[PDB]
Amino acid sequence: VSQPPSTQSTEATSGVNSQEVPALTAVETGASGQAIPSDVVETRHVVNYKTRSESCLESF
Amino acid sequence: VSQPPSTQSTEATSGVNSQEVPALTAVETGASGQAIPSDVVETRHVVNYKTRSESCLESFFGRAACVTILSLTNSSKSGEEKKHFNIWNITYTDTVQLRRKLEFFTYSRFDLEMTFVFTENYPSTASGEVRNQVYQIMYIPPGAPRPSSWDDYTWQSSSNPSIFYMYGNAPPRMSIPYVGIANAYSHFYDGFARVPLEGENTDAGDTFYGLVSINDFGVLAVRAVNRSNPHTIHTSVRVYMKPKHIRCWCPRPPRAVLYRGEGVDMISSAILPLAKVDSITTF
Amino acid sequence: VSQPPSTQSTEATSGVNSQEVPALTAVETGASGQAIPSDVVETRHVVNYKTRSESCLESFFGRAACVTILSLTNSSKSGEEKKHFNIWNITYTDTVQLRRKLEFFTYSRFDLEMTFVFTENYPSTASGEVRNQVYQIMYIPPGAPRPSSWDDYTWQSSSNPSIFYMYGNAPPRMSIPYVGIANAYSHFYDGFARVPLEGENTDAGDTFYGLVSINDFGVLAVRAVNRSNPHTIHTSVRVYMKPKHIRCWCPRPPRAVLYRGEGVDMISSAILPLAKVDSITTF
Amino acid sequence: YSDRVRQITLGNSTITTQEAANAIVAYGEWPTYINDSEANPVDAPTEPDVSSNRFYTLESVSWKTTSRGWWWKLPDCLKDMGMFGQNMYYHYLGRSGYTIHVQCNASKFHQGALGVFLIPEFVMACNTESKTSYVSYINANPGERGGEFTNTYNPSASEGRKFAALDYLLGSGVLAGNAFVYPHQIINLRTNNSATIVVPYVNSLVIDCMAKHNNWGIVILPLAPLAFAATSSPQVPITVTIAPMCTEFNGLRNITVPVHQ
Amino acid sequence: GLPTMNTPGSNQFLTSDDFQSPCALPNFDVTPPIHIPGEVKNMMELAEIDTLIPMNAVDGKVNTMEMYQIPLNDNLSKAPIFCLSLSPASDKRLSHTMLGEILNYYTHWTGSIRFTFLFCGSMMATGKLLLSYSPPGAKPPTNRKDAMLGTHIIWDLGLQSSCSMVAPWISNTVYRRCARDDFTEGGFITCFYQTRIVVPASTPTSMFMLGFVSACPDFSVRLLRDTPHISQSK
Amino acid sequence: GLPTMNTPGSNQFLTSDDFQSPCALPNFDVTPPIHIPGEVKNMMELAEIDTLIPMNAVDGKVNTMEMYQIPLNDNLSKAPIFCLSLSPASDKRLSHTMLGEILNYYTHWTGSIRFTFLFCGSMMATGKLLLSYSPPGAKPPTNRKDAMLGTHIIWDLGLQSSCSMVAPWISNTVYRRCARDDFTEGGFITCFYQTRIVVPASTPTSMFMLGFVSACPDFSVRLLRDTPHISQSKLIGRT
Amino acid sequence: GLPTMNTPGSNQFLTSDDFQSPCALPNFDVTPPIHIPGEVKNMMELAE
Amino acid sequence: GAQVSTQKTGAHENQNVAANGSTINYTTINYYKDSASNSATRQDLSQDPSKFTEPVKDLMLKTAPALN
Amino acid sequence: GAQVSTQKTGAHENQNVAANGSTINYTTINYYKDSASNSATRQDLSQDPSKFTEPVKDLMLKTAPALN
Amino acid sequence: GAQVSTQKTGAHENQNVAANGSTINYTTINYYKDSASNSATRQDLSQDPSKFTEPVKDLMLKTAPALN
Ligand SMILES: CCCCCCCCCCCCCC(=O)O
Ligand SMILES: CCCCCCCCCCCCCC(=O)O
Repeated sequence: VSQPPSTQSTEATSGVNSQEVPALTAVETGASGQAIPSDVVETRHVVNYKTRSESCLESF
Repeated sequence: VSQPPSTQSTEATSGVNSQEVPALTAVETGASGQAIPSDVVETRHVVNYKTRSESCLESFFGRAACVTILSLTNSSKSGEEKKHFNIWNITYTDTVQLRRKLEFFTYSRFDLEMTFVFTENYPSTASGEVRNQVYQIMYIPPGAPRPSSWDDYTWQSSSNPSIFYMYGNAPPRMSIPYVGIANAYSHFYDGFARVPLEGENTDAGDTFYGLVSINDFGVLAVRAVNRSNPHTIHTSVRVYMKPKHIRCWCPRPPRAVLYRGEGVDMISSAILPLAKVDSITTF
Repeated sequence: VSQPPSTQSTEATSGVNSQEVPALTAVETGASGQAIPSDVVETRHVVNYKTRSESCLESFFGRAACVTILSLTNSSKSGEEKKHFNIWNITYTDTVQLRRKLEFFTYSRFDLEMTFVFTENYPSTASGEVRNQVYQIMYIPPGAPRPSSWDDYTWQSSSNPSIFYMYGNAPPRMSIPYVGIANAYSHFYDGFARVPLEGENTDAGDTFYGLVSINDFGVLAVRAVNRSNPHTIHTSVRVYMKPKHIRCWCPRPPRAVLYRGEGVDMISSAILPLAKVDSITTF
Repeated sequence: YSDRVRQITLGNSTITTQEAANAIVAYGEWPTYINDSEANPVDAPTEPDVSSNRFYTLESVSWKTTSRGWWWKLPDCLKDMGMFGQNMYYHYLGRSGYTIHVQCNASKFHQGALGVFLIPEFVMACNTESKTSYVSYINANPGERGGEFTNTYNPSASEGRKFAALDYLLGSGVLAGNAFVYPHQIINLRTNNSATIVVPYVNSLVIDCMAKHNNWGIVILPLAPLAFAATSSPQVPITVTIAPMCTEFNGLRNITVPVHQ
Repeated sequence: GLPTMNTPGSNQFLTSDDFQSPCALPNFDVTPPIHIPGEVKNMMELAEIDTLIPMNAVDGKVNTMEMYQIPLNDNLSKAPIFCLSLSPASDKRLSHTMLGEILNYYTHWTGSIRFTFLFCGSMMATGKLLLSYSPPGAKPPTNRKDAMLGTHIIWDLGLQSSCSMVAPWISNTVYRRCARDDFTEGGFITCFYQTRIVVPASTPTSMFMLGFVSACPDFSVRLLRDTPHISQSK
Repeated sequence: GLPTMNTPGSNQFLTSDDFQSPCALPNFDVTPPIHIPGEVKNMMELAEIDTLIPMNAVDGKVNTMEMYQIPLNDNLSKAPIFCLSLSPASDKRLSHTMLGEILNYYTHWTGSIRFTFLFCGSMMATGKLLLSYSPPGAKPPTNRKDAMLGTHIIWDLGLQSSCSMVAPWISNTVYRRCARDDFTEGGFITCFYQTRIVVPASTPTSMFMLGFVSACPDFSVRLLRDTPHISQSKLIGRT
Repeated sequence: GLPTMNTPGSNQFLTSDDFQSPCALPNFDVTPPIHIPGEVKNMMELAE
Repeated sequence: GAQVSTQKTGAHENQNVAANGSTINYTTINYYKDSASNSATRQDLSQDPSKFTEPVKDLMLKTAPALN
Repeated sequence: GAQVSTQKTGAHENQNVAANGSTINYTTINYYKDSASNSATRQDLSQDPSKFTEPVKDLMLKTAPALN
Repeated sequence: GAQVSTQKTGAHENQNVAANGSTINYTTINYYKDSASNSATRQDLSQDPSKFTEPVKDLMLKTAPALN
């Protein structure tokens, strides 16, 4: 008996003044963008207990 | 294995002439008086093995109440094809007894059991042989397409859950897990669905107030599944609900008067809930 | 292995010329004779493997008796609308065989199994096609609201337990836990519900003497749930009861004569329970 | 160190009462901030503690011998406050607990009593006989100026789109005598000059939009009639002062400006 | 196939049934719980809250706020201030208090009941009131002497305010029926002046007191029933 | 033999039933599996793929390829270039994207949504675009000053042609309805020029941007429902 | 789920039937017993 | 948690000792929450006939004269 | 994976002890994947009336003047 | 050969851990010879979005310039 895998949690963050910026990318590459809220704005720690069970193909 | 907790047992006591007497207190503060019989009179020891099982919220709300009565008609008349199809909003407000019990709490979380009971008759002045009827109960979550007719394409139920019942078998039943988008269902919503802004008239928001405009739990669509017969059949479907696995918060007084609609609106002809007594000194 | 204890075996004995004579006793003492065959006659040694099972109180009261016959009528005639439902006082006094067995004891404690049997016919001289009928059995405990009609709001049953039975399915059934107020049900009440106190009526108590005045177990409310049809359906409902897990106290003789009402009243026309014998010397 | 004397300091303001009933904490729970384990919004919250958690005095009302009662929507009455008020308009979401202090002084020769009740979700009936929940935003949310209770219900739609409330049924069909199930305290002019009730944020949600929903309302009723020996018309003020507690807000937008009149 | 035999009770619907049933929405993800203040686990937690008694139901005060106001006066009286039948479920004035409304969903009840009273008059006025409960089956306590024979306390008005009289659980039965049967009668509750309330100069002479009722924590209820208080159009 | 009782629900058919059933073909030999590239285990794996949104669904471009092209001028303008309602199933332009479509089979949803914008102008064209998201319960932004108060990112056009903004899950609720609703308001997404696009001589002065939409990793859906994007005529057998 | 077969004797009401049944009044607190003298366990004690 | 107990003997030469055979046992499983739902109780042949046939303050021996 | 728990006391089930042998127990097996499909949960008699009857910050005791 | 597993959480349930108590377990027994006759499979909840969202031969890190 164990907890099922959850969707992505949010790490708390702060403003970033580095030059390595994940919000700037290319799609020419065939890849999707990878940014999440913690990459763009200041975020809080959020514990995410939500589970993608309804969306499993067996459920669909 | 152990004995469940009982209500308070009275301990034997005796007369008291102390300076600390519970009978005299104050209720200016929000507390209730705390006195029990042993504080007022001499009492005997009483062993109390009685409990409060029936007043547990799980027991209080442990019955399946009727919620609504829907009606379908199986008819060959073209003017009645529309009657093979009946869509009801999901609600608990159609029947007053269940509503008052739920109205005791401001918020709640529960799973819901739904049971349906079917009954039928000929509404006509003449009857004759008709094949056994099958009924389909389909849930259409808000945002899902509604059928335009008893025999439309949405009844194929590719995603919408639905149940098929043959009249005469045991009344159909299913469990619905808690479905609120909130962490609890609200029984009250002291607010508006949207905020009318400066660039709006001053009557703005008049129809957006209350639980009524905020909640939408979809609809239940019920139809005859048989094709029409020469002898009309009227079907009455009773819908029952039983909250289970229930927790509640923030108690409220129950309503003393008759309800007008789904909100808390009062009836001007029925705001007099109490009986008269001939005098204050009449027992 | 809890081998059931048998009734006594008979010890073999010889005749004696002893001064100890168990056959000569007194009953003035308020006790039965104690003699058994081994005390009075020469006897054989008999091993006794027989037991008293059918006589255990649990077995004696182990069958479901018909208690009452209720009736319903489903008809389109307006004068019959009131006949769609039947309100029955909960009681066992409608049936004599059961009262007589229960009245062997002054007090009893038991759980109760209730079973119902439905039967139906057309009371008319002209039958026709009618849909399967469904019945609702609702328990309305003391002080709970009564329906004014077969289709009244009280049939919502949000707390009152109820059974929905489709005709032809297995006879409906349910258990009732002991619900007495006292620690046992009494079958007798030698008293009045209240003491008349200088009430200016020397006949006071005439309307509130006996067991009836102290018993209110609510009513059983039974209705057809179907709407009216062109062909009337008459339904008989039989209520059966089986006390279970039963203990009793303070035995008394059974009634020898016909009952007149719910109390112990006699009809003067039937106070002669014994047959005549031509002579005391007739075998 | 008498129980009747109480001092509460929040932010940069203080309330001192020489005579008060023991303060009440609704449901036994002190106001808190949202724990990470229950957070709904993802963005970093703002917690303007000193600026927000400052007692704000509301315009007082007069208690007359004919008064039936007064009421407020709680976060709404504070929308006219500088800080906190602006935060409700700048942030979509917010949470706030409150310290509610009600004062009404009188000499020993006065009688009467005010029950103060805090009603979670104080939903009220409309004054229209043909429509349900028919109340305009503006009439429903009067701001600092509170509403009043009446003796009789007279439905009718300029008066229709307004709340109306009987005092005896508390505006919703519930007898006032059971108002006591709600967190409450009583100001008895005889023994108690003031009441203090502290409430946690209460909702089905951890945080909500304060421009749309009022999670608490304040109900004050003259449970015992006001009276005085030689005027037959004593006029004693009632002052209500409230501070937010443990507040926080989420999201950020061009300031929202509601429909007003 | 495993041989089986359906017993009576098959294919029936009981509103009190407690059986398992298939989920209409398999694998549904239930919104996580949060802590919410004010959790209630048992209705008796609400029965124990002191709520106001609509003691005054005289013509002109029925269904008005004044129903909760019991008059007191400086003038001398030997009369009962008030009289109440102890029937929390069926009495006209008690059935609608919170204790009453919860209780009206039950068929039977036990335990003691607390009656709490508070004086809202001037600080300047003093006096003593007799709060009394007499068990049933005897002449109603229509005067002070009978009030003294029953269970009673004296409420001495001063700095403190509220005074609680407790009607102990005295019954022959284990439980009392909610319905007002003769054999259910709870007894009589009265209040009398023990001494005249004295009002000093330039102090109002008409005074009011409030009364409240609540369950003591030895209180319980039995079977659940539909409450007779609510109705609706068909 | 074994005493039993039939409970409510007996002999019913529920389309969401999960019960065992006898096999019509006992001992049938099922073809051994092979690995096939591209296995999907969850619908959310598709929800997270950037989809091109038909944002410019304006008359004359609706249902043409041009609906996917957001026009941009070098000429200075203070107007928004585009605006969307962040309501995945009710905004008609958004509701037909793969994200919208997966969501059209669900009643309720959660999580942040990413918006990615690709500039397809000349290499010689430069400038800056402002992308922003404002939460609900507010005046929709009408100009850049309002855009600046909401959550925003400034995208410097340059070697990297694409950037993104994330509309974070800012909601009072845990879930929002997919279904159009007044309470579960989406919020607003807009774009304004931060500065004019500067274009040199003999270089296109009118260029396009392509917007894409996808789920973030914290995204979830909850109640399967029929999707009102698909219809059919009445079905009658053996005609 | 579990394959079953109804045997003769099914769906019948025997007045001497001794099977379990659901309770209409669940979680009921039964008035506790007290000692009452004169308890009878078997009808034969009266026959004697 | 099944309860196993013996059966009442039937016709097939069941020695009355009821300890003869392992096939004269049966199994009961209670399924419902309220015990009121249980089948009838186990047989109890314990009896106290003296309560009714010879209650007495001064115990009498049957072989003694009843009155002395 | 069955669970066993005590039945509620009936007319002749025991003393209120609910400790009168194994015959007063019952067995439940969950047959569904979804917890919402389970029968009603175990009765919880935990209670804490003070949340509503004595929600006071200054924790005064009963045998005391309320006002000092 | 019964399988015992964990149920999906309901309203009056344990915390979001979903691994607290025995009351959340349920039992499944397969009755038929073919596995095709079994009830639906257990949720996998396993995913690999990179198959469709970033199936790139070359390695890119999130904060890395996509092109260099
Ligand atoms: C196939 C039939 C499925 C039936 C689905 C019923 C949905 C129940 C919604 C929740 C009940 C209303 C809650 C509330 O208003 O507070
Ligand atoms: C769903 C219908 C439930 C019917 C319950 C009826 C109440 C039966 C009470 C027990 C019988 C009275 C006691 C006695 O026989 O002396």
